[PDB]
Order: sequence, then C-alpha cells, then structure tokens
Amino acid sequence: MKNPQHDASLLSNSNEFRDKNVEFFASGGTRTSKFDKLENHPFLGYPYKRGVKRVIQHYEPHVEAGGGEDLYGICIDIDEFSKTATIVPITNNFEGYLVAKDSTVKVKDKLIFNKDGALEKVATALTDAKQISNEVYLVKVAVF
Amino acid sequence: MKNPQHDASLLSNSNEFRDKNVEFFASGGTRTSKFDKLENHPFLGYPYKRGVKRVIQSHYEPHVEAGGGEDLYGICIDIDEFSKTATIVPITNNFEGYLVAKDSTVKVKDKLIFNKDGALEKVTINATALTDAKQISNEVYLVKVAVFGNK
Amino acid sequence: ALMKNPQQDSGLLSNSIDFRDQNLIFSNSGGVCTSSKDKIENYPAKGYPYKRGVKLSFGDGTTELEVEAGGGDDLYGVCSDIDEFSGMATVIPITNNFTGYLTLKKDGQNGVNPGDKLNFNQHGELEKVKSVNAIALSKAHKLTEDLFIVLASVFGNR
Amino acid sequence: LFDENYYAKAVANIIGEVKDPIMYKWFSPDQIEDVDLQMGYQKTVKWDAFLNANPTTIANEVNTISTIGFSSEVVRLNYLKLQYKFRHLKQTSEKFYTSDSYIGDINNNLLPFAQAYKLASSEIIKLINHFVLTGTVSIQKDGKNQKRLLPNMYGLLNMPEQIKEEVASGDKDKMDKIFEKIEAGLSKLELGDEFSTPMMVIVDPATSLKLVKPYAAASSCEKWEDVLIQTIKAINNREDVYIETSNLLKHKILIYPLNSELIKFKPSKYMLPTPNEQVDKDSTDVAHSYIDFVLGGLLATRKTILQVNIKQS
Amino acid sequence: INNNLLPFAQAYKLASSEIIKLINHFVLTGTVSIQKDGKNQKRLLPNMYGLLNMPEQIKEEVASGDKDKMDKIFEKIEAGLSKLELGDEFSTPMMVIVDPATSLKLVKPYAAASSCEKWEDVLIQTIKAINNREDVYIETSNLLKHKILIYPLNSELIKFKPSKYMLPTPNEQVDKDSTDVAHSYIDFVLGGLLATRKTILQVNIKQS
Amino acid sequence: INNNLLPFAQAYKLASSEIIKLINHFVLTGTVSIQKDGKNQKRLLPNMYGLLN
Amino acid sequence: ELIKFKPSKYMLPTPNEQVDKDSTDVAHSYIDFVLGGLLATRKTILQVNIKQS
Amino acid sequence: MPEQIKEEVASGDKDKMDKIFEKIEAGLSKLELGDEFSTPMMVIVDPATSLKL
Amino acid sequence: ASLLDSNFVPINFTEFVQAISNTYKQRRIQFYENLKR
Repeated sequence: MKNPQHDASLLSNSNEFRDKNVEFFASGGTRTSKFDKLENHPFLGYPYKRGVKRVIQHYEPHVEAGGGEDLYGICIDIDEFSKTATIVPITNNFEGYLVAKDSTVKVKDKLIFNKDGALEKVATALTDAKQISNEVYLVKVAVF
Repeated sequence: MKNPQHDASLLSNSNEFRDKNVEFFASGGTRTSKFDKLENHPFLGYPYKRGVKRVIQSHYEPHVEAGGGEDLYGICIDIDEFSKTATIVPITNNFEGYLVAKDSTVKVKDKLIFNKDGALEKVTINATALTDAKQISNEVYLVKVAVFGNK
Repeated sequence: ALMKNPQQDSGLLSNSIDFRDQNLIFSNSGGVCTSSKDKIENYPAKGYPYKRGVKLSFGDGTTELEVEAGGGDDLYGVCSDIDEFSGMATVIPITNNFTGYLTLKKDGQNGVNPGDKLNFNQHGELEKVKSVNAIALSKAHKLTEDLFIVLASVFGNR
Repeated sequence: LFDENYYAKAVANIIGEVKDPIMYKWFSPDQIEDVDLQMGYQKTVKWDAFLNANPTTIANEVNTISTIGFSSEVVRLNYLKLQYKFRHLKQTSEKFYTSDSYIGDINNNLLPFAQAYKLASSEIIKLINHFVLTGTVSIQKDGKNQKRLLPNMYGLLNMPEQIKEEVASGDKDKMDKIFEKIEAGLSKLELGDEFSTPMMVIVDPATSLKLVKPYAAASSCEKWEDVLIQTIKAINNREDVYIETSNLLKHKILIYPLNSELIKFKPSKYMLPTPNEQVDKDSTDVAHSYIDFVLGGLLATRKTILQVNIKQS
Repeated sequence: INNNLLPFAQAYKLASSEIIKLINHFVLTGTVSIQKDGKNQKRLLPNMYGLLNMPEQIKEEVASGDKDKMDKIFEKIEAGLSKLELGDEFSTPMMVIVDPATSLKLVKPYAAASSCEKWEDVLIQTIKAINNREDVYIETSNLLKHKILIYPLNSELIKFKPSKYMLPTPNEQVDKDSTDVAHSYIDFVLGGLLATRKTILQVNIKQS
Repeated sequence: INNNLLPFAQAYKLASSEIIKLINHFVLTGTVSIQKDGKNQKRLLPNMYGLLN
Repeated sequence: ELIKFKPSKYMLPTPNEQVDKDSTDVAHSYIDFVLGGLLATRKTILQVNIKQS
Repeated sequence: MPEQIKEEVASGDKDKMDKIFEKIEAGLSKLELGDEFSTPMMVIVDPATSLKL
Repeated sequence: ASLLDSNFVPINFTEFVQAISNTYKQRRIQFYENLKR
C-alpha cells in the first residue's frame, strides 16, 4: 500500500544517512512551501503518486488515476481509512518522486501523464527512473 | 527380519538426527492417527512392509500372505515373530509410510500398484510415491507412499 | 467468496430471535453430522481450497507437498476448514465418508435436486453427473452471485 | 496431581536428565528473553528519518524549503506450534517386560515412558537447535523436503539483508582467499555505535582445521586464528572474540556480535518440549503420548551478520 | 503510524541527528550531498573547504595494480610524508584517518611475514620520524573510501573557526493550519576551516 | 473469532437457548423442523402430538 | 438494547484555534463537527414510504 | 438503516388512508422486537400524513 | 514455582507446565552463570 515497510522481517539500520529518501512511503514533496494549495477528494482505485482526473456522475465527483486532457492534479498523499486523497492542482507547481511508466525515462526529458497517471517520455524529469518494486519505477520530476 | 538380533562388540556412533528414520526396522507409519483401524492376522512367509492378501482354505482359519492386484486386502505395517502375527491396515484405511518397491525406477509423482509379490511398481492405481526409491540393503528398496485405496 | 469469514464488517446487530434457516452461512465449517471416530489430517494450503475437493500437489523437492483445489482421477480428499494465520487446510480423506455443505459449480445448479449424483470437477467444485460416490441431499443455496453451496454426502470411490 | 497422573510424575522425575541445548552458547545472557505466546505474532515499531533533498540556502525571499521525511517500520515475529507423537509401554504392563538388565521389548522396540520421553525430547531439542542455527526445518541431510513455515521466521544463516560472501570452488582450499573474503565481509559490516561489544564466530570442522595452520615463508609464531581474532578486534574495538565449531554447519562461517541491541532472541516460554495431557490408551500394552514445542522469534538489524559460504563445486 | 506522523520532540530529535550526520560528512569531505555516488552536490561558495578538498595539499595516488600491496601503499605514504612541509611547527602530534578496509589491511602482520610488528606500528614509527617522536593517533571513519588522511593536530597550522550556530537550531517560525499537521524549521551554518599550504597528506587507492 | 471457537460455558448457553426454542416450537406445533418452510420434518413416534396437531 | 446512539463527544460544532488574518478587515474562522455513531438491531425499524407517482 | 422492515404504499393509493394503514399493519406484524417488546414506541410522520391522520 | 523446589506440590496440568517452563528458565540461568568463556 502507501507504506510497504509495515510487512518487514527485520529492523533497519539507521546509521547511514545517504540513499534513504527514494521510497514509496516518502509522501509529500521534496521541497514544499507554506503557500501551497492542497485539496482533499474522495478517490477510487490506487492513485497514490499518480496524476488524477475528476469523474462526475447521485454522489459528488471522485478523483481517479488518469492523464491527458482529463488531468486535474497530482495525488501526493492518501488516507486509507477515510478513503481520501490529497491533491495538488495542476495550476500549482510540485517537486517530488512520481510513478513512471518504465525505466526509459532519463534526465532532461519532458514527460506526459498517461492513462494510468504514470509519467512517460513525449513535467521535466529531474533524475533517472529508479526501480523500487518489480513493476514500480519512481522518478523525480519538477511539474509546472 | 524386521529386527535381526545380533550381538556386537563395539557401540555404533549414532548422534546425527537426520537420515535416521529410513530403515527396515522402523515399523508403523510416518504419520498415524488414533482413529486408524489395525487388525492382527496370522501370516505365512514374511509380508512385512508389503501388500497382504487374505488366503482362505484339518481346516484352519484364513491367513494373510504377500500379494496384490484384485486380491489385495491390506498393508502389513508391523510383525510379531514370536506370536507369528502381522498387524494390517485394511485397504479402506489410508496409510502413509515407507513400503517395499520392486526396483529403483520408482520416483516422485509416480502412481504405484501392488504386484503379485506385494511390492509397489509403476503403472487401478493404489498409491502415489512421495520420495525416490532408496536401497536399504542389497536389493531391498523402500519408497515413501500415501495409500488412498484403489483408484 | 475467498474467505470463510466475511471479510467486511457489519453495521447491524443480529436479532437472534429465530432458530430456522440459520446454518446457511459460508462460515459454517465442518460437517453437519460428524462422528467422533473421523480421521482428520492437515496440510499446507495452495490457494483457497476451502469447502472443495483437494488433491496432492508437489514441488521441485525443496519444500514439502501441499493440497490444492482439484478433482477427477487425482482427488485426494475434501477440505472442511482453513486456518489462515498458519495457512493450513483441514482434510478429510476420501476413505472417510463426509456429509456437509460443499461448493457447487455455477452451471446447471437449478437442475441439482436431492438424489442427484455429483462428482468433483478439475477445480474442486461439485457438478451434476464417474469414480467418486457423492449424492446431493438438498438443493443449491446462493450465497453470492457466483457462489452456490449444496449439502452433499460423499462415501468413497466407485 | 502426581498421585493420579503417573506420566506427569515420570516427566517431573526424568526432566533433569535432559541436557541443555547447545544454542545457548551462541548468545549472551542478555540476548535472550522469553515471551508468553504459544502461537501467534509479536509486533515492534521503529521510527526513521531521511533527507529528501539538498538543504535550502536562506537568501533574499525564500519559503520553499527542502523537507525531512519520516517513516515507521513494523517488524512482525511469528511463533508456530508443532507436535510429535511417540509410542511407549503402558505403566501397568512394565512388569511383564522388566528384564534383568533392562525394561522393554528389544524385538518390538518398546520402551518405558520415561526413557521414550527422554529420547524424544533430546531429538526435538536437536531439531530446535538446527532450526535456530540454519532457519530451516528438515530431517534430511540433503536439506530438501523442508517444512513450509510462516513468513518472518528466519535463522542466523538465512536472515535477509545481511552481508553474504562466497569463496569460489577453485579457492576452497585457499585460506588466503577465504580470509580475503572474510576481510571484505568485515569491512562491509556496519555496527554503528554498538561496536564496543564481543563478537562470535561459528565455523565448521574444515575451517577449524584450516585455522591452525601458520599464517602466510609462513609466520613462525602467529596463526590464521590469531590473525582473524586481531582483525575482528580491530572492528569491535578490541573486545572479546569467541570462536565455536558446530558439526551442523558445512563450508560456512558465521560472524555476528553478541549485543542485544542489534540481535535478540525472543523465544516463546513454551519453545522447549512439553508433554501433552492427552494420552492414547487401549486394551493392549501400547500407549501414545504427545510432545509440543514452539518455533520462531529471532530478530536482527540489517547488515550485522557476515555469512561466508565456501562453494565445494 | 499509518500516516507517518510523530510528536514534535521525536521529530526534532531525528531531524537533528540527520542534520548532524550531514554536517559531519561536510566537515570531513568538503562536499554536501545525500547520494552515496557523490553526485548532485550542492553548489557551495568559494573559500569553503574540508579536510579532503583543501587546495595546495599533498596528494598521492596508489595504482589499481597495487591496490592490495601495502608495500606500495607505504612507499606512497613515505613519499607524501617526505613532501610534507611543517616548517618550524613539526614537533606536534599527528592524526591519521583511514577507512575500515585500510584498517583491516593495517592490522595485518608486517612483511616472508615478520613477527612482533605490524603495519600500524611501522606507520606510527614513520610518522614519528617526521613529527619528532610525538604522539600519533589513528581513527577509522566509514565516510572515507580508499583514502588515508594525515595532518598535524596543531592550532598554528590547521584551525577550525566554526560559527556558534553551526549545530542545528530550531526556528521560531512554526507553520499552523486548521488541521492537526504542523511544520517546523531547523537552521545550521557551514564553513570555517583554515589550513596552511602543504600540511595535509591525502593518499587515494585507485580501484579501476 | 477467526475460527468461531467459544468457551464451553458460552457455547453451552447458546446451544441450550436454541434447544429450548426448538422444544417450545415442538410443544406448540407438534412437529420438529429447522426450516421456515416446515419441510424436512423429523419423523416422530405415534401418540406424540402437540396442541396444533 | 435495540437501538443506541453512541455519538462522539465532539459531534456538535466546535470552534477551531486557527484564525486567518490579513491586512484587511476580513478574517476567517473554522468549525469542526463529527458524524456517525448509530447502531440498531436487525428488523426493528418500520419505514413506510408512500409513492407519489 | 439496512435489514429493516420497509413497506411501500402504491402511487394510486397515496390518498387511501385505509391502504396506508394496511401497509403499516403489515409492517408492524413483520416487526420483531424479541423479548424487549415491553418498551415505548416512537413514530415520526410527515405533515401530510399528520393531516390525514 | 519450579520443579527444582522439592516442597512444590503441583495441583493441575497447567501448574505442571508452568513449573516446567520455570525450571527451563532457571536451568538456562544456571548454565549461563556456570559458563566461563
């Protein structure tokens, strides 16, 4: 889920202070400002660290993983109990690690959100895509 | 014999706890339940660790001897030489343990049938081999099987 | 479905005022009429063979054998309960007769009536009729849109 | 209770004859703590912090500062309950088998309850020691047909996220290459601020035999064992180093500190063999008894165990 | 636990520990980075150096072919020690910093192999030969990597004049909102190492 | 909870409550059944009747 | 015993400490409230709906 | 609230108080209060139903 | 409450098991005390 380290078999060593931030449980952004707009929305699916789109149906509209013209924002945190997601509107810049389609994404590459909300090469890839799980790739991208 | 009684002059070193159960003297089964049916029967020959068939004829009560096929009656898991008796698990009761195999061709995942000599041979089906055939001594091969009946 | 107990919780309290037709839940493990002289085994579980026919499945050899949902000429027993924490499946050998609620195939379930002969398919589900003696004692009861249970008595091999 | 239960009285009388497990020599007294749980899991929570990006220089107008992230890891230790069943002679039937030299049936391998329980407990303790050492449960020398255990149940040899070194088949008889691999593993070891602690090294008889050869013309006085002790002292701050030999290990060397902060054993208080109240009785002279035991409960920190495997290909 | 939220005290303690680790790394190496590869380094102002990147010091390199030849390593160390220029302040204790691999190589018996002497003892004697039989201290740091650093512990040659606010200090500004999540800031000052020219010897062992 | 196992006292109390409900139903109706439809009745002995039958 | 209401002690509106203030005369305030906490036994409520079609 | 008694008065019978009362009586019969039947009852109605009553 | 104490008279199987566990713990403590590395 959001925190994959809950199912751990042994205690981690905290002596080292390098190569310690690129993980799925590192929510939020690398650099954050006080004057940032965050919106809480009900979500369906697993839109964590992925581009989100609004779907309107009777219930209120719900956000779900998506991209393209439908792209409404980026989800940076999820509360599972309330089934809510914190979203940065696309009108606000964001810097952090986001899900990439594959490992082909490299530095100085402009990226677009796909149907699943993952970043794919043609919104600038600051770093290289790093593998975390078997099918999970994270890339630091400055969205603006 | 199940327990060949021979006197020795020096003690045999026995400390390892692994590979110590696969032997001809280990009677019974690897896994046994309290609700398993055991029948004592007079025997002829030595049907120990083999499929036993009931042979019926001074007239005497029917006995059991090594055999199989359509005449298969049970499996002999223990023997008493003094009383000349054999403990038999009937074919209607499932059994898991090491039994005598015809040769070393039997391997894992092999369906096995009791032959006319009470030995398990590759292909009705009677048992499923769990381990490979292991040579205890000379031509004696023991294979772990889980008997379930007849097909 | 995939759990003996309801995975989701409930927002209501049970009335517990009637005594008729209260044993139709999927969590009703074991047999309806059980004998104290029944042989019961336990095996490692591969998948969810709960309330289904179970067959032996082996591996390369590094790990012990286990039981998986199945039937036909490879049927070994019937699963009646599962401990999820230990991943253990309770097995009643086919050499021991069993009577209880078992999963029925969702294909012609309406045609299943008391006295109809049944057999286990390749997925461990009972289906209307080979080599295993199983007789339905009631009609199919629907728990989910794809889950049906039937009271059956299995009394060995043909 | 002893007046009505002969088997309980026999167990109480014979429990003193069972030898202590050898796994106690592999841990310090403070490294072992009992937990009251027959079967289940225990959860421990640890908190960690990390730096998301480079720090932000405070110059002119600035309000977008780099963030420091936090995380919570949960370690779950699983405890499993296992049982064995053994046959013995009925208490009232012993007098019909009491020979001049012994009691029991040699022809049928039938034993009194006390002796049968003692032998079964010894075998179960050997199995428990093997499981503690290696992380696997098996009755075969090949190591195959292992019992499928629950996740988060590991031994000192199969603990993940630890330093692992391999000595090639062509260098299996080369103590210099073996010691080079040991040096690499020791350098890769990360003890942090808990370095001031004794160390424990466990080797097989082959390594024990090889360790007494002179260090290399070879050194006249110092030996490979002395060189290894000095090397380990260099990293543990000249603390004690205890070397042990175990026949269970084969072509494997295990190095780990004896500190409860890094590695701890929290076994169940019912881990050791315990008789069961149920006794199977019949109309014959043979009865059955059950022994229960519990497995699981080894906890360790990442990158604190060195495991060197010398391939014998 | 689910939302990775801590009390202010524990959060501040962990952040301060991380910042202190980063400060120690910067002091030792002369660089600021959070990657083990040493890339994406923060751009720093001039006249901001550490013990490993101070200019006009003695630099020696041991070849890759001699990566496991302590004789060659000691030859390079002796060459660097000879090239050292302590001036009139030579009579002073000396300090050496090595990586754990270098320490494990040093604790080897001196070399056919000899007895009653070690490479550490040989190094101490060699350093004493230039420091006029003064104290020699040896330390092991995991931050180094195939590097040996030798420098005198004299205030007349190398001096650390750090800011009084170098260590982490909380900020008065605390971001508050209508929710239960707050934010806090920690400040720290970097810089302040001075060394005279040609008084620090650094030996790097090549791998490739 | 996961295996639906109860202490003997609570299990006995619940079973006794169910049995008393069945006994009351039998006394009132003259038939023994566990179905709302009233079918699958247990066959009883002659001269065994309820107030309704 | 049949229907119970166990609401939060903060269910009713409660002011929040955070107040938004700017250089102008307009300020903002926040109010919190908690929802949920109704329990009822099965088949104990009768709901009669009259269709208006 | 789920698993409760729900009755629907037909659209053409919305003006028939006798039909509404028949539906209410059916729901009341379908109610199951158990052994806690001896308790006060509460009924909430719309203004139109109050006028019709 | 350990089997080492002769005056300890167990009442039931639960007490017997508790005494066995206490005896095992005391035996481990005694072994660690006697051990001289």
